[PDB]
Amino acid sequence: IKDMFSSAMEVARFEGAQIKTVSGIRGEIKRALSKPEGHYRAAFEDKILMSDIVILRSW
Amino acid sequence: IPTHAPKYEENFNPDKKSYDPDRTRSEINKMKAQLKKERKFTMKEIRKDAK
Amino acid sequence: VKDHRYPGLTPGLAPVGLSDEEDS
Amino acid sequence: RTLRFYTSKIDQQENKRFKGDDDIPYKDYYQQVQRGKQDKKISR
Amino acid sequence: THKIKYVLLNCDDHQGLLKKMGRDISEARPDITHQCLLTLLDSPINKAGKLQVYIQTSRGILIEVNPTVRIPRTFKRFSGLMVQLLHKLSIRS
Amino acid sequence: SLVVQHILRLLNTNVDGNIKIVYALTTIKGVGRRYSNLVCKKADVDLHKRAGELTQEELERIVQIMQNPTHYKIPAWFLTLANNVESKLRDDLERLK
Amino acid sequence: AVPSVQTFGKKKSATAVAHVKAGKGLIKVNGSPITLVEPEILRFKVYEPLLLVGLDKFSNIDIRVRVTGGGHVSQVYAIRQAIAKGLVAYHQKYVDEQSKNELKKAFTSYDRTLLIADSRRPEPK
Amino acid sequence: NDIIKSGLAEKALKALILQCEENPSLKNDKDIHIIINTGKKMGINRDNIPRIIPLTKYKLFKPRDLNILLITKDPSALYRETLTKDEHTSELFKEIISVKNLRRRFKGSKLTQLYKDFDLVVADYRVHHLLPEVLGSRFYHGSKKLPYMIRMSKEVKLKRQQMVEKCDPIYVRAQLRSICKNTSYIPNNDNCLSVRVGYIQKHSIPEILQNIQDTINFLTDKSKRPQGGVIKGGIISIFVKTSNSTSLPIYQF
RNA sequence: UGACGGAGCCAGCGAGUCUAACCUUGGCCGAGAGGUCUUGGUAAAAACUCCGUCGU
Repeated sequence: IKDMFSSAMEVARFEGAQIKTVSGIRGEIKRALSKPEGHYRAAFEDKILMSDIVILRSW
Repeated sequence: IPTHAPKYEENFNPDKKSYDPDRTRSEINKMKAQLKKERKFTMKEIRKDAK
Repeated sequence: VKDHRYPGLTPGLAPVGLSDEEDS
Repeated sequence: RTLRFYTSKIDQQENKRFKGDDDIPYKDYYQQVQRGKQDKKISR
Repeated sequence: THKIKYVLLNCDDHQGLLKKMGRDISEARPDITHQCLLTLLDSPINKAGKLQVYIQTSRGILIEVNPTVRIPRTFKRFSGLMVQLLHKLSIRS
Repeated sequence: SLVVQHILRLLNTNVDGNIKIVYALTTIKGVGRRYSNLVCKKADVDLHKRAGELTQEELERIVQIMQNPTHYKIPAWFLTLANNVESKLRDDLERLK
Repeated sequence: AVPSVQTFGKKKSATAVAHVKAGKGLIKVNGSPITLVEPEILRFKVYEPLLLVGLDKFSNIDIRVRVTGGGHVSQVYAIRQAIAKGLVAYHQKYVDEQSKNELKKAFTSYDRTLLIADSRRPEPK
Repeated sequence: NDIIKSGLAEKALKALILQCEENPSLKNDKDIHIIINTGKKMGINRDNIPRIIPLTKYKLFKPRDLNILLITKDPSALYRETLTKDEHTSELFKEIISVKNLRRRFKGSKLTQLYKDFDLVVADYRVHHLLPEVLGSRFYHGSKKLPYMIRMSKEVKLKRQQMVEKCDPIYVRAQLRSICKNTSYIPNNDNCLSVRVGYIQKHSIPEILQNIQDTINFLTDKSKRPQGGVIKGGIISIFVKTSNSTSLPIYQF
């Protein structure tokens, strides 16, 4: 995933955070990619599409 | 037979580092190394607090 | 000049002129 | 060239590596266009 | 070698320290190694390119000495080389 | 009983006579094997020759080719922030506390 | 129908299918003669059967070998196994069984791999 | 020839030339392109096949000047041997590579390096349509290094017969001289169109102005179809710009 | 027990209407949203066998 965060330090805070896409596929923030900054890896219960938008609900 | 002189640095300390000719090169190397430490230590602490 | 396999040959072929053929 | 030159080299060769007991060494029309485009985009 | 900086242990300069490591000060003399490595490289046979030296450190280190080298004559520098030699594992011209 | 038949300086470079003219000339900086081959071909010097066997006129011609490539129509192609990042990291670390 | 027999040789993933039919000593590997089989260094390996039982026997048969899979070496071993098995099978079917016995004895005398697959199956210890 | 007479075209190019010297950001911008606003939709899909515009009065470049890469049909042994041995084309090409040799050796970051080192890319028309996958997006985006198709030999292909394979050095050199001296353009399904007309520090202002007239004549001349005469319905306007500098008008309808 | 180039040639897993850049220069249309084109920079089978060259 990209454009959720700006730097790897931000991803650090939200590792394990719950996420979902528009379609309703749930997921989790696994780990922060070293390159490029801010990109991270997530595992979803089913294969997501490119057209989907991944959303993290925060307060 | 040809004869050559040894090269060495008096008061050598392996913990201390190879003297570098260029002060700017030495200084920036110092800064990069400090940056790598603090990114790792901050990155480590952030994860633990999040957990 | 035309090649039935490649219609792209006919347009955008380099024109060849007498000055070009003559050696420098 | 001169013979004197060669004699200098020959003597230099005889005089010509620490030896014996020696030690190691110590140590504006354009700008009118640019605004014109911006003004058109702004004005719209 | 041992850190104080790191210094080649000497039978005379460092007698209290070596007692701490518990090794007998009698067998703490690299000067004999200096003297031998002085005479050997300085003999004509070395100058004739027919002599090569190896050193077997008591700890078990095997050091090869290229015939070319010219070790310093004063003992103090020689200590400087060896501590460098043991740690970096090599010396360059 | 009478039958009559090592180093050279070229463009401020010492070139070994024993090496072939093309690969002997390659040592000069800015010259490739292809470029040296072309320079020899233009100079009308037999590439099979060794660098020592060159005559004066051939070496002068090679120099002229080297210094005036365009005149002989040689092809053209042959011719602080880290501290700021550290400060940002320090600010983030202190704030985290 | 012309007499024909079919055999398989296998080595690692390499598999070779050989058809041996009545002919004139026209032998081909993947649609080319044997002499062009590569790598050159191992070519005599593929020649091992031909030379052992003598070229005279092959003078009355044609062999077509089609090989797929594996690398160079395994391909060569598949080829030689297929050729040997096909020769023996044809000699059994449409020639005397005495020659069959002679062929088998010569081959198993040189190297048994020509007839039995060499499968290095795992063995725990 | 009206566009030459109008002083505005002279004034714009002088302003543009003064600019590239002054502004650091334009230090690397060397080419002058003209942006032509066709009135209507030309209707030709971008086929990525350059079409040469003959510039009669002056020559933009000579093949000796540029790095030329030649992409040939497999096998390249015949073409490489023929081009390399012949004196006329012996030094003409920086490198000669077959399609498969190109695909295998260069991939990823190597493709970018190839883009920098070579100034012109020319390929046999047979293998041109394969290049877009091999060369990549960098070559086929922007049209600066878009490959030019060429023909090795004057032989022609006929139905139900096999084309005889030959390499004709003098014919090949004839095209590359035409390609380098003359400018080219690529149609697209929109009003806009960009054609290189000059190189800064090499071409004087009258030469660029003359070249622009040549581009306008060939491109509006219906008699030159299909290579020319694609701008039907007149030209609304023309601009002049470098790669990074902005558009300076020189003609408006 | 090299480099460059060319030539020959050998696998097995793998099949979701699903598979995949970024930052720019400008033209035109559109009330807007935006659409299209143009443009420069940045990132992104092998071993093996044969032949030719250099040479440690």
